[PDB]
Amino acid sequence: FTSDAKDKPIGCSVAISTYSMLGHTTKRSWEAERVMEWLKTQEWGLMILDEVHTIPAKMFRRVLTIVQAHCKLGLTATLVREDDKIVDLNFLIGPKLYEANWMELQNNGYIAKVQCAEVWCPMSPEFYREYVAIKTKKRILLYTMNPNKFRACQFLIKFHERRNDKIIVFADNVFALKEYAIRLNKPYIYGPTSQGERMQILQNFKHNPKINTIFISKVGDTSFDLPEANVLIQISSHGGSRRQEAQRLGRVLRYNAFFYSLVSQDTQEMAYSTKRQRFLVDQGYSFKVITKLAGMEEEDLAFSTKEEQQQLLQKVLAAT
Amino acid sequence: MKLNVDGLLVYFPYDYIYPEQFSYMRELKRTLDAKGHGVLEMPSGTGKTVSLLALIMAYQRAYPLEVTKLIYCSRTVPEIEKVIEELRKLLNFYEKQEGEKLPFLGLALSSRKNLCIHPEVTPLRFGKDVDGKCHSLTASYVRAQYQHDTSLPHCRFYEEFDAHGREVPLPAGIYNLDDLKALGRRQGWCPYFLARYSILHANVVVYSYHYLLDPKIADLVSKELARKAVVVFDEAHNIDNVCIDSMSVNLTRRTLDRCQGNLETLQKTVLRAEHFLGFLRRLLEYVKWRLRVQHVVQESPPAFLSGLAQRVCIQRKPLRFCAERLRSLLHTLEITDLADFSPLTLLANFATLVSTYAKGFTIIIEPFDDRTPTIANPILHFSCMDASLAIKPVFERFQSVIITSGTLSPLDIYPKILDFHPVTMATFTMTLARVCLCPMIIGRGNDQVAISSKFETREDIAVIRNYGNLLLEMSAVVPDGIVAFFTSYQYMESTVASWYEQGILENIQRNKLLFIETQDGAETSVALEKYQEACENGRGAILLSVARGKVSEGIDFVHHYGRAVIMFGVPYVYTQSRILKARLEYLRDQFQIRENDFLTFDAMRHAAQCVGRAIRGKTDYGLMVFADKRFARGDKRGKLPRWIQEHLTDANLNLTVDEGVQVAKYFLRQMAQPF
Amino acid sequence: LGMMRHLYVVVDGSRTMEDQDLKPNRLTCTLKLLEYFVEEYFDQNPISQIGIIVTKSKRAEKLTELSGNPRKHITSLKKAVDMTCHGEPSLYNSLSIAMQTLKHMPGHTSREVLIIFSSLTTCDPSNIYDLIKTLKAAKIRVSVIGLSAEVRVCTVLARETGGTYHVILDESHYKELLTHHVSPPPGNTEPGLTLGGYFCPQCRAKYCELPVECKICGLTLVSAPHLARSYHHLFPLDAFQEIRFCYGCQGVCAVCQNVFCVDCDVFVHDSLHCCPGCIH
DNA sequence: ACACTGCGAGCTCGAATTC
DNA sequence: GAATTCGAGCTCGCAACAATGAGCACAT
Ligand code: SF4
Ligand SMILES: [Zn+2]
Ligand SMILES: [Zn+2]
Ligand SMILES: [Zn+2]
Repeated sequence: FTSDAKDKPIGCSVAISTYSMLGHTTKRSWEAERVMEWLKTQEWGLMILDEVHTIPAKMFRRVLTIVQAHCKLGLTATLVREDDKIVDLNFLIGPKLYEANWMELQNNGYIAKVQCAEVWCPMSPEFYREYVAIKTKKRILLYTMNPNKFRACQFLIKFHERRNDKIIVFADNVFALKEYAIRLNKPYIYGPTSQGERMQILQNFKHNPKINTIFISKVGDTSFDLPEANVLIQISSHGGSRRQEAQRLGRVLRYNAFFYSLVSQDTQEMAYSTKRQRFLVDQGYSFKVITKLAGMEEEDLAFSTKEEQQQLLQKVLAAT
Repeated sequence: MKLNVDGLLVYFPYDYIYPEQFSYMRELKRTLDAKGHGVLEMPSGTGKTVSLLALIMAYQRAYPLEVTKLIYCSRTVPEIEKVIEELRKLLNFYEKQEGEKLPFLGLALSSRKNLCIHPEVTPLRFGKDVDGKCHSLTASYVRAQYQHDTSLPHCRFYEEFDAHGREVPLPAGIYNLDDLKALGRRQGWCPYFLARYSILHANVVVYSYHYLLDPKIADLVSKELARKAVVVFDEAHNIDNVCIDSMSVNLTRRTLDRCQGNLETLQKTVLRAEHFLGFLRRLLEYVKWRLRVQHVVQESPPAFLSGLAQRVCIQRKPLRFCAERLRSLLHTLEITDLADFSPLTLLANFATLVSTYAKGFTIIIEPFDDRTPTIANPILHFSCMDASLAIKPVFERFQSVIITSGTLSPLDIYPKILDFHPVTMATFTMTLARVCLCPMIIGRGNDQVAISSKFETREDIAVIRNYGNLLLEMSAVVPDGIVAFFTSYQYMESTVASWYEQGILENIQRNKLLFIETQDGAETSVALEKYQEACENGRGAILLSVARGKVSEGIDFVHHYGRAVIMFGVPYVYTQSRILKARLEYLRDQFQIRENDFLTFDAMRHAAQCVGRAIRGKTDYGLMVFADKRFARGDKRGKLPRWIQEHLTDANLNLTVDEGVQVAKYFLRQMAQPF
Repeated sequence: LGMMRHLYVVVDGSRTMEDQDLKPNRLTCTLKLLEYFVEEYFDQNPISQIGIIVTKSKRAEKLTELSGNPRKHITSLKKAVDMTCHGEPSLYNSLSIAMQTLKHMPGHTSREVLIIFSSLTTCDPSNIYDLIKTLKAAKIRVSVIGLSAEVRVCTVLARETGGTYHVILDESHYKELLTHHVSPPPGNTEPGLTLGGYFCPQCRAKYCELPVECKICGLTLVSAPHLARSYHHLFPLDAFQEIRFCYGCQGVCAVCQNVFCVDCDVFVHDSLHCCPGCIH
């Protein structure tokens, strides 16, 4: 029931639809109107609500009054969510039945042994000159487009391309997605790309031993078909979303595999990156700290001189 | 194994059935109790044949008054013998389970050249030759002096048949064609006239299409056999092409110049009736006058019969009995062979078809030779447009008639062309323990160039290289046999001889041998026996052929022969022939079928027939690429049937050449491993 | 328990050995696990042999002759990393070279060929199906490990001669396939025990620190402790019935009637393989 | 007496944070 | 409490669609 296929949805046994289609509060199309008139009058059994942690939103909880079901199963992976509405979910669906022990599944082989490592990078002395001078949201670019964080991304990509590892660089703040992925000549699912080249960049990543990295931006924050990565160099994501860094971790466990978390130290991202490990240390995961990488200065890394570093600050500060 | 469908006790000859195969017997019982037709699509060749026979043969035991006889029209003589061997396996299972004998006989019918004992006539190669020399010994004037029983030529078996073969019938024991010759050998009877006599008292009867849908045959053999029967048209994709060619004749300059010799020999024998020879001499010089013109193509299906009464003054009331009196004239003339008058019977069959059948017909006279500006070669086609004019006896006479194949591509086209209304019109999909097929649509080339075989996109070497770069990179990752169907023969020549001038055909012969399937049957069977030898020893081969060919319909590519099947374009017919350009003008007014929705329907039933040849069995796996850009469109990949469409995902829909290899290289590695 | 074995290892050297989907060189990842395979073969099988044949450009060239030398094989696989590997392989020329020597071995052994095979095509100048009637007559046991696909010959060569055909999932499956080819399937030779450093008694020839055969007089020289580990499988010790002060550690046998504790009981059957009271 | 399928606009949400 | 940033899915207008080849079974 997803507005493109509509495999005669009137009169079936299993209907696989989405949120915001059953709760679309505008004037619906005519093909969706005759299905919703059929779906509002049949008593179901076992509604399966995938990604339960978005149900206590204002528009996604009106689905449970439109559709009449006897029992309602809810399957999720990251039950934590901000704004304190997970306790509100105890009467929309019911009591929490089973939570899997995230370390018992690792010791038995059902989940890859993840070696979390919060490698943090120092701040450049030219960038910290303007970081403490402004407060109104322009410094989010400054702790994201750090030149000393650009080296630790380029070094960790090189260090795992020589081990034949499938690299995913999750990176929000889409201006710095472009300026990271064109200075390393790597593909990027920018997010407003298409439905077409989103499907072939993702397929050139799996069944091809030449294309090795990929620069997603806020797309893989759900149960998408990201094809079994091996490392995950997460750079400068959303603020304190401990739901996010348990969904970025979901790509890795699908040491064996290990994901990083690039932090520009002595900035506001240091306080953020301990809010997001607050859920993962309650499952058993241990976040190491890599203050200095294993020989970063010896290879051919970008932004060596200060002349090429002065041009990057004039590109960042020109946005405003 | 006592298997219970909705009301019946079906005795299945196996142990494990497939979960879809129970619904095939369930949906076929839904036709027989409703006494109506049915268009069922069912993928496999065997398994479908033994589940259709397990139900209907068990249906006539519980309701022996509603159905009495099962007619099973198969394509040709190999599948005629295959169905009967699937019936002994069901009968002998019933012999073990019940321990008794039955009044149950099943036959098989074919031509006189498949049921023949007489030694002077059996090694005759052509089928029209054995019909004459039999008629030289079995005609009613040859037996006229055999009431004296002299030493004058005859058939030993035919005179021994009608003296003893009418009193006692065949008791039991399902007969092949070889069993009917063996029964005819040790008894001394004719096999052909014993099978045609006992076809009225049987329970399963397996012959070809042309005993039932051919109008000048079906009134002689299947006239008074059964009014409450069950007809099954097995492997019935090209019912439309069979009912057209059965009511379409072709006349040219070579045929009509031979009819003047037949009228010459008929003039020497009358002096040794006379109005009928002047009748035919009048008609022959009119059709020669109509082919005498060198002008534009023209069509006039009832107006031919008006101008035939102007210059010649011959009406349609004596013209309707033209082919009847010519059959009567050769009987009273006592001629030896009748294959020599085959041009004159073709003119007599043409004369009785213009007179009676003119609703959806045409006469297309083409003085313009194909592809050449001015070459003297005229031909008139009497082409039938309406494919429902040869089943109107069959859809009416019998009780329930079922049209079953494996690749009925839209199920709502076949009740639109053929004027009938089914009661089920169902489709099915085979169950699998793996993904036994990996269909992909390899679209754009390796340098993002479109790959399609249009008519303008054939000369440029940016596409011929991208076909050669595909067959090269699939011949290194596919084991033991690749079948590459091209769209035509002049495109197979102009691509293979343009791969050779580049450095592409040199690198394909390093991996696999390549065996071109040519038009003549002598080189083809040589190149096919070496192909199946090369797939069995180490090297592997490539049988590159033509989609509208002999190998595409007859030869079945079982496992490790043709692991991959490569379609080098959408196999369209010539879409500018004046016959096809006139049939589509009849399919637009009648039935309101769009002109473009029929050319793609015709192409997606020949591109899904030969691709579906790669998988026949339990453990058979097989790659099937579709190497054209136009296959990705919604009105083309939505046609090809639901058992090869439920594995064609959206990722394998515009794959490039190098990306299509790593889907294939991962698929064959996964299939190579045990269950 | 097991028998003697004369294993050959046929290694593919085609154009397709330059392929990816493995550690840097497909050829290199083959030769990496083969050096692991020669070590574990000679450890569990003391007096067996290994030949290594490499097929390349429609011809087979013998890399190492058939000898029980667990050093000469690994020092030759390190050399063959820089091989050219051009052309299409053969399978008639490689199994016949592995038949001119392996046929004349005595019949008390288990003569075997193991083909590691990456190419899909065996361009060979004769019929392969007469070898499979010949190799089945000579009681050879040909088993193939296939790469990336399943070929019809390698199924009928395996199931008629008696071996196995297997296709690789990945490198963790490729090590699992070579690990299953070290266990022997269920006469009197004359070896020479090499006491005094490493010298040969029969010809008194001094050479290197090896369990290898002697070239000067043809005798095989084994070391008796290496033969000694294969004992205790035959006539092993029967278990005890168990219902303080011990006899093993001094802090019940049905033979010597001396009690044990629990640590001692598990230790006798696991590692010591003899009863400490029974040796007295 | 012209016109199929992809593909970007608005529209309205959610998640988490500034303002 | 009212914005932002960047994502989502659902409607729905918009612009323009296409279609080239070759032969044996069956009745007196
Ligand atoms: S009459 Fe009988 S024997 Fe004679 S040609 Fe016909 S089938 Fe053969
Ligand atoms: Zn010696
Ligand atoms: Zn003891
Ligand atoms: Zn003790």
